[PDB]
Amino acid sequence: ANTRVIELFDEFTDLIRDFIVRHEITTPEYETIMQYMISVGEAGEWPLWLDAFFETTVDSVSYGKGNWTSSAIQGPFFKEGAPLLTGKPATLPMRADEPGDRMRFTGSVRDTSGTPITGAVIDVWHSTNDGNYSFFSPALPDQYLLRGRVVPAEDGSIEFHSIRPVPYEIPKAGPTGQLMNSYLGRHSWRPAHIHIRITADGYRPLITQLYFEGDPYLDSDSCSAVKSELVLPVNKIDIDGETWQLVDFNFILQHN
Amino acid sequence: ANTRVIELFDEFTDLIRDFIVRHEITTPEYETIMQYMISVGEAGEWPLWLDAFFETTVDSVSYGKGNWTSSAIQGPFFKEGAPLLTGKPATLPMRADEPGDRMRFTGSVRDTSGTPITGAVIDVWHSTNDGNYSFFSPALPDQYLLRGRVVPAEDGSIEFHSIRPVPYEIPKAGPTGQLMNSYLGRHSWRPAHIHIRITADGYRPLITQLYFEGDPYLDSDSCSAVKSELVLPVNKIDIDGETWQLVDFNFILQHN
Ligand SMILES: Oc1cccc(O)c1O
Ligand SMILES: [Fe+3]
Repeated sequence: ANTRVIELFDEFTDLIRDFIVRHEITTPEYETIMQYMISVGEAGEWPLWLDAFFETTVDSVSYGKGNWTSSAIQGPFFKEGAPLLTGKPATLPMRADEPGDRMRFTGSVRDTSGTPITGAVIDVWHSTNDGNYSFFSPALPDQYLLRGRVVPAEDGSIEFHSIRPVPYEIPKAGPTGQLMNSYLGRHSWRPAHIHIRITADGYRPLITQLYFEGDPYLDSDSCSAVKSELVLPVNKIDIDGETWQLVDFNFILQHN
Repeated sequence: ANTRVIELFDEFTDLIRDFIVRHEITTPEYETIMQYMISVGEAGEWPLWLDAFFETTVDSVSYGKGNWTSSAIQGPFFKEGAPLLTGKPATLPMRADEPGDRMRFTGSVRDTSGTPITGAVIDVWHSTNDGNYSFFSPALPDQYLLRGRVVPAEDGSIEFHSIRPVPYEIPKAGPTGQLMNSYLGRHSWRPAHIHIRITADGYRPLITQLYFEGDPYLDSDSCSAVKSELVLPVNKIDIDGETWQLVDFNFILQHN
């Protein structure tokens, strides 16, 4: 017996019973709830459904804002052991002719005092423009595509190269899409994002997400996960007729 | 409804977010809840789980208080198409030497006024002395045993014969069970009960349960299903091994 759970569960039972009474939750209503949950099981979407609606809140109690980088959710599609990119310019493993424009990501990783953190590993992950993540779609191999680890050079600079990401929409036919589009008459679009996770000994882990300026769904996140201080300016440099989206974010890790 | 599901969701959401924020629910925590909700769904347990925690309250929303036979929960163990029983004695289909105490039930099915209701049809099921329901158990056939339909006489009266039910315990090593035993530090034991569903045209269908005096889990039912007015007083009588437990109860339903 955990007393954390005896205390949380019992309050939580007493709340939901009251919700039921306040809102006259009927039996067929009930049977539909029960039934919808079941089908969230079957599509394997519990982690999407919950993160969709609640990661944002658990992430607000979990970390604080100040003079460093802000956390943001991790969502459902992170995968461990993604591969070290070393290279002439390091480039997310990706497909022959992987759809989209070329994107150069530059930046640095440092502590709340300015010092650069040579001992860090940035994991990145993002979804094809087709709108799937590797390891989690039947439209993509269980391989590491668009996922990789980067390491600050000894002066703290980071830079990698990938496609530039575009607005993702949660499968409109899954339980989560269906609630979102139909039952809620809304939408299931997220704005484009690069997911980052940075770790370093001596520092507190960072899980966050970089967004893009003027993004269609900037204010519309069907996951409600956006924070302005993370909406990024894009710049457009040509080299041999070839249009790099340039982006640049400077990470601060907190100590301990 | 597009509009009903909206009012509730958005209210359910807010509630749930406030829970998370108030108790500062951590990320490991959140992920533990995520897994438990997965587990429950990979066992076949939403119906048992949800029924155990809230069907009582869902049921209170849908009947009233008052004179109407005092409702109870269907459980997750109903089964359509139990056989009409006639035989003069009128017993529930059971195996030879079907274990345990033989039991006799008397009573009636009247309306608000007290006028016998003839179109009533009444189903009764329960579980073995060993604690199994027909059809949901490898240790019994997928065939009607201790499940049946009985029709009232012209004057009110009703009789069916079975064996006496005894306390049932919810699987000790599945998620519900674990929650009830390992994380909550309690038990998964429901009090001896006999299920009932009564029906008539021009009347609001009825569902409920009868428990017995001295039943240990009366006052700590795991699914909080027990209403004092549905505890049956037991009259121990011995027609010399076998030994009859005789009970009686007076059903009433509401009109239209
Ligand atoms: O990073 C994400 C978080 C939540 C839902 C998603 O579809 C996603 O890509
Ligand atoms: Fe994402």
